[PDB]
Amino acid sequence: GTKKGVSAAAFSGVTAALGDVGARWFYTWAADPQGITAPAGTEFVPMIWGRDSVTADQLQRAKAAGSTLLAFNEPDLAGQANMSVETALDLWPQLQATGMRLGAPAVAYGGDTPGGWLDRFMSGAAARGYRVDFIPLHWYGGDFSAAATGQLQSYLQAVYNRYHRPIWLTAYALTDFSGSTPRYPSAAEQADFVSRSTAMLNGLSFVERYAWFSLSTSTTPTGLYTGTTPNSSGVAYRAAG
Ligand SMILES: OC[C@H]1O[C@@H](O[C@@H]2[C@@H](O)[C@H](O[C@@H]3[C@@H](O)[C@H](O[C@@H]4[C@@H](O)[C@H](O[C@@H]5[C@@H](O)[C@@H](O)O[C@H](CO)[C@H]5O)O[C@H](CO)[C@H]4O)O[C@H](CO)[C@H]3O)O[C@H](CO)[C@H]2O)[C@H](O)[C@@H](O)[C@@H]1O
Ligand SMILES: OC[C@H]1O[C@@H](O)[C@H](O)[C@@H](O)[C@@H]1O
Ligand SMILES: [Zn+2]
Repeated sequence: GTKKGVSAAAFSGVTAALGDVGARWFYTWAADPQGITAPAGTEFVPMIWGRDSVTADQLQRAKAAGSTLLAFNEPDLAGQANMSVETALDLWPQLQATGMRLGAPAVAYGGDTPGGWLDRFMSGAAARGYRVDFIPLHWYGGDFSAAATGQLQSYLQAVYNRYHRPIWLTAYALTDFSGSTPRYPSAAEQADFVSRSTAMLNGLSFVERYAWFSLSTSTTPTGLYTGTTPNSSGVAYRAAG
């Protein structure tokens, strides 16, 4: 029951949307809920987004707003946190000193690749005697068939096997980023994938939490809700255990 969550930004109705979709948890890519009121029984998870998020005020805000902390967002990408492994490791003791359950930085891709961003982070954390409690991952599928759920699962299993930490899926959907602009599935293809993916993730015992990207169509064409109205994907996510 506890696995299903979502990423969110504020809007009139965001609270009722979080409640109605059945999110057990959420995050906002920031250290606090960014003005959002959590529904009863929905846990806020803070994030230290990037290098310049590592301050006394952000770390205090994070420890006051929740119990679990997510570290930097896609440091492997020039358009996101855009950090070396050395920079992430050098900042790590400040996140560790909060005492909160701590998630690895969330890499865009290649989490299972030897010599990749995550492999070098995990290996330096182990050499320095650091704590990494769990690994959050991002996945966007470019094959829009019933085969997509098996492909996402191969990726989560590859990362779980290499590092032996509980997995969170903090951002996923069907999106093909290989072309000049993003390519999306049909509404019926996206709804079917929501249904098959959540059933797979619910039974996959080393996955602790997952978060569809994202709650609102004002954030992304893969959104579940327009204002407080769910689309067929929103309906399929609400029905997931
Ligand atoms: O120094 C590195 C860069 O720092 C910037 O300054 C920081 C500033 O950006 C940051 O603000 C937060 C936003 O970055 C954050 O943005 C969210 C995205 O990261 C997220 O990205 C997803 C991605 O995770 C993946 O899933 O793929 C998705 C599809 O492509 C992609 O969208 O998307 C969400 C939804 O749109 C974004 O909201 O949002 C936070 C909440 O609003 C912001 O707080 O804050 C830090 C300080 O805390 C700043 O340092 C500079 O501007 C850059 O120039 C630097 O290179
Ligand atoms: O642009 C390329 C895309 O790569 C994906 O795998 C990342 O998660 C996105 O943040 C990014 O937009
Ligand atoms: Zn250093």
